[PDB]
Amino acid sequence: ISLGPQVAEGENVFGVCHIFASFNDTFVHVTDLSGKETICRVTGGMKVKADRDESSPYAAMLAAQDVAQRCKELGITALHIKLRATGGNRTKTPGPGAQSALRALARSGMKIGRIEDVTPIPSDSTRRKGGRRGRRL
RNA sequence: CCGCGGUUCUAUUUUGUUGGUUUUCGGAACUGAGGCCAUGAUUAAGAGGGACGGCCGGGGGCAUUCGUAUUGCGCCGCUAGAG
Ligand SMILES: [Mg+2]
Repeated sequence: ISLGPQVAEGENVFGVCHIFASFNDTFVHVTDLSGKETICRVTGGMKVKADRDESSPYAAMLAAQDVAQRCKELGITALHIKLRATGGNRTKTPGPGAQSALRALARSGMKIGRIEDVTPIPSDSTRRKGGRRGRRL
């Protein structure tokens, strides 16, 4: 009770932290083991007011700090990790904010379980956007 | 190839007293059974065709099945951002 479980000191409570780090944003999202219920979702957009640093490591660590204090306030100790890129037909590698957010989560008084990749990997995707001649910059 | 059976006509004769001439008279017409031919087919192209045996291949057509992804929808969660 009191915004927390009745777990003993010897046992730790396990959550699931989806880190959807794409380009131009970074989502850190803590849920239960099934993922049905969500505790807190913080993203770099609500921590930098520049519209350019949404995927910045400076904003990513701040977002991870907020979900860390919220998890500790809710009495959550151990936390699995599910790293996710944009996926689909689009880019399959995680954005810049993934490493800073993960480092912040470890150092801000949290425990780490298993790390897994939940990137959407198609067997063979649809027509990816851009044209056959690519994005001419 | 060689001989033997097997057909139709015809240059000439002088069986010079005319007549009839036998003129099979000479040869050329169609044919059946034989004998002999060492009897008669060059080989099978590092040419080809086809057959035969076990394979082999994202080769083709039809049918069937599977995969996550994308999009949308319907529920539940939490937040003011998302892109
Ligand atoms: Mg250029």
